[PDB]
Amino acid sequence: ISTADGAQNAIAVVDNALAAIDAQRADLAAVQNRFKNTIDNLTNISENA
Amino acid sequence: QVGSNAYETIDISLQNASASAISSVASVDISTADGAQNAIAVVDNALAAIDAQRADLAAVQNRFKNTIDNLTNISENA
Amino acid sequence: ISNRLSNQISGLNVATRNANDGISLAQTAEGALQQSTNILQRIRDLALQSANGSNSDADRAALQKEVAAQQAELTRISDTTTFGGRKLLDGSFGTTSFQVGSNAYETIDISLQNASASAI
Amino acid sequence: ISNRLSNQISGLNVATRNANDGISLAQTAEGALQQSTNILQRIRDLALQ
Amino acid sequence: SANGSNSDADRAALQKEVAAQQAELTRISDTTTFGGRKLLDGSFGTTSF
Amino acid sequence: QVGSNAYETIDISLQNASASAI
Amino acid sequence: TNARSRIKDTDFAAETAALSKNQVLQQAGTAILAQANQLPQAVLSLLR
Amino acid sequence: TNARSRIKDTDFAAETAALSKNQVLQQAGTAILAQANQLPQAVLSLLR
Amino acid sequence: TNARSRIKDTDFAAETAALSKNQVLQQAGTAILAQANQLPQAVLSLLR
Amino acid sequence: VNTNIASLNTQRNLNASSNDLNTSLQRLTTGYRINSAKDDAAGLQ
Amino acid sequence: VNTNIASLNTQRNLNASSNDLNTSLQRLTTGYRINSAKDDAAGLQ
Repeated sequence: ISTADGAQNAIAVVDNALAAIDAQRADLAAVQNRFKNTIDNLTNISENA
Repeated sequence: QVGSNAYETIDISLQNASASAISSVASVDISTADGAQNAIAVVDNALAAIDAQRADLAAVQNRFKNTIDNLTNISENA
Repeated sequence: ISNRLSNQISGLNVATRNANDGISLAQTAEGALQQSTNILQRIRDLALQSANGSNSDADRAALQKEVAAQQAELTRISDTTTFGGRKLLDGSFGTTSFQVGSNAYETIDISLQNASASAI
Repeated sequence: ISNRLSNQISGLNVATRNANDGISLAQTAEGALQQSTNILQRIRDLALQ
Repeated sequence: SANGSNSDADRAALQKEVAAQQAELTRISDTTTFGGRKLLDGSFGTTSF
Repeated sequence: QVGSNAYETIDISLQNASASAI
Repeated sequence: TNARSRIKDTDFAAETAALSKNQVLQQAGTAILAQANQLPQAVLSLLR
Repeated sequence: TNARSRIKDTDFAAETAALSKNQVLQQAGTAILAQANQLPQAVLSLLR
Repeated sequence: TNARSRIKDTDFAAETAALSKNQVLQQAGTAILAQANQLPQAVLSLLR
Repeated sequence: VNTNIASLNTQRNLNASSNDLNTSLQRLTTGYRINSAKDDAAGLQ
Repeated sequence: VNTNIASLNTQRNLNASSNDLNTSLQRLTTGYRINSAKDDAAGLQ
């Protein structure tokens, strides 16, 4: 950071990359939401079977 | 800086010098009458430059004061 | 019928929340404008000061600088309101439409002022 | 969205504080200049003397 | 790290602070060995549950 | 100026000179 | 000095609110735990 | 000099009233906060 | 200015009463909820 | 009955109450019955 | 609700109040409505 011109650009760095992170976290959102349904569903299948 | 984004800053323009650039206040060496009178002409002009500098500060913390009441209301409602 | 009811209900809970975030958006916008008004209040204060005893305040020059500073504020406040990285009111905001129910095109168009800095 | 909000909020609290220290800076500068003006007032007092 | 724009000389300390946090983004990047084949650092091979 | 609106002012007419014009 | 306070001088008229919030959380999560630790008790007492 | 006072000389016989108003506000908003910070306390103490 | 207050200046000597009423409602409906959420508990605990 | 609680209607009322409460407190802080907010924009204007 | 307190808005107003308060006291000490500070720099000048 130490130079001011790098402080400001630093913010531009972290912002973009943080968006990539929370995209990754949201990828996980879809994945265990997908799981949770999948297992309620699978579980009802193995039930009625 | 007064917000969260880059280059969101208030440039300030402190007078580069006070001692020898207020020609100079230190140049004058009053002792002769003809230098007394011209001395007044020196100090007058330079003093105007000072109180221009002080008034520059007027704009700057007036600018700050608003800016922070405003910023503060933003961070509020956010 | 119930499947349609659950459809309606939980959809409208989400739409409620979208509306609440919208309430907050318009709130933050309101705050920004309140303070624009404090400035403009000061601008009349300074314009009237700038009678100058009609010509006696030579240091209107300082006032001019004061004015310039406040003018720059009406750019900073105009920027800096990035609720979304797509900030409120400066430049070009695109007149968005907050949904408040569960059906399509069931939305509240809002008309934020296109600009604050150079268009007041 | 909230992660972006917390980003904004706490960042702007720090920026508020940076601004407040700036207010103090310009205040101290102002005091120094006030007293420069007392001197210069005296300098006209002495030039006229 | 605006630093009062140049007034915090002890950005140097902040730089050290930054470095420490940067090292954290390596430690958290490592240390997640669910399987000895840890989650997300380096190269994870896009597995299929 | 003595109010808040534009051109709301009191013109004053100080004598242009005192020395050589009295 | 005024600067030194703007640096240090907590606006504790706000931090009081923060304080209550923390005390409040201690209390609440605690009561939640007093409830939570009753769960397994019930589970087994009934399945038996 | 009389001008210099019309510029500087605060008509503090008015600013006293302004002063009281500010002191008054400090007091009032404070007491409001002493009330306000009791709200969340009540909320959780009851829902638990 | 007097007009400006007749517009803005809350007759808070009335709004205090309104204030109490709101605080009061927070309290009351809360206690009602502390009672209300006990209903289903009882229903099943007994039918079982 | 257990599937839900009609008494959540109570909750709704309280939400309204708390909204009013907060606004009142704002008005009591500043002494301005018209908040700087838009509310009653006529008198504000 | 507990996650935060909207009534911190009250706090903000008081900060402004205290600022005004201090400045008034300064003006009451010296008798100078224009502080030696920059404020109202025109009349100061």
